[PDB]
Amino acid sequence: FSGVVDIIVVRQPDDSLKSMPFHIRFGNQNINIQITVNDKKIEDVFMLMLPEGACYFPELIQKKLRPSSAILKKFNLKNGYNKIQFIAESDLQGKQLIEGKIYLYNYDTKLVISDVDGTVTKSWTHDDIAELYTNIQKNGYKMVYLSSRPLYFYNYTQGYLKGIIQNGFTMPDGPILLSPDQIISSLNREVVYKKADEFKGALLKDLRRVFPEEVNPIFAGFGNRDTDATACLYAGVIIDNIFIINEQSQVEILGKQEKSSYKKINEKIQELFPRLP
Ligand SMILES: [Mg+2]
Repeated sequence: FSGVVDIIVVRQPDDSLKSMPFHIRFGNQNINIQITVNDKKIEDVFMLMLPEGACYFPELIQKKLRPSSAILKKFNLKNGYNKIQFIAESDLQGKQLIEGKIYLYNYDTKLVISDVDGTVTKSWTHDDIAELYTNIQKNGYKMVYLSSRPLYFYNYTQGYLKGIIQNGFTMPDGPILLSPDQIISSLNREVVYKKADEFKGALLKDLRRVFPEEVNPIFAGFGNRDTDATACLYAGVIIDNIFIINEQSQVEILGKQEKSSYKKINEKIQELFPRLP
């Protein structure tokens, strides 16, 4: 794998910045990486590389997947999509450059979660999903996709999402997350295990904990197995706002205990997903 897993950054109420782990990979003390954010070079900030390609911010030394507020403020990020590039510099190999996405959310931002395998793809796309997510994002929510696929296919799944077209409605753009069992290096290897096998929940509670706990960021989730429902309950999502789709393609509104469909849900869009202030 050679790329960036999408980076999410949240501005806290006191205008500080907190972030999820950075997952940068190239595929060794000589090499030092530099960062370009929105075509601007970020001064005085660099990352280092471990033997297995895992990259980190060396912080005085602790090797950190999550940079501090001071590092992230230098990024000069803007709300929404931001383009960030990582340039591997070495005497032996010159410049090797990779590109990725970094997202800046406000602390009062509300997120909606989607699984891809079985939820966006038939157990091959479900027929009304793009209109549903477009209408959800239009009301002021943010779509956040979630994947448990191997790291090798990370760029394919994200590219697959953009090419999806359904009656002129395209999926709204948002970061794609990975269960930590897919992202394993010696830096994060020991923590991924205190998290047992509940990887999907651990990632969502981790994403929830990037926000202040005086607020509930994760509004609702979309899934296709019991694990998707379990994860959203654990992450601060009510059973009312949890929808799992079966192989026969019926969206089960879990809290209301009725079967529905993406087109039906889209019909009652405002009552299920109210327009935010
Ligand atoms: Mg699934």
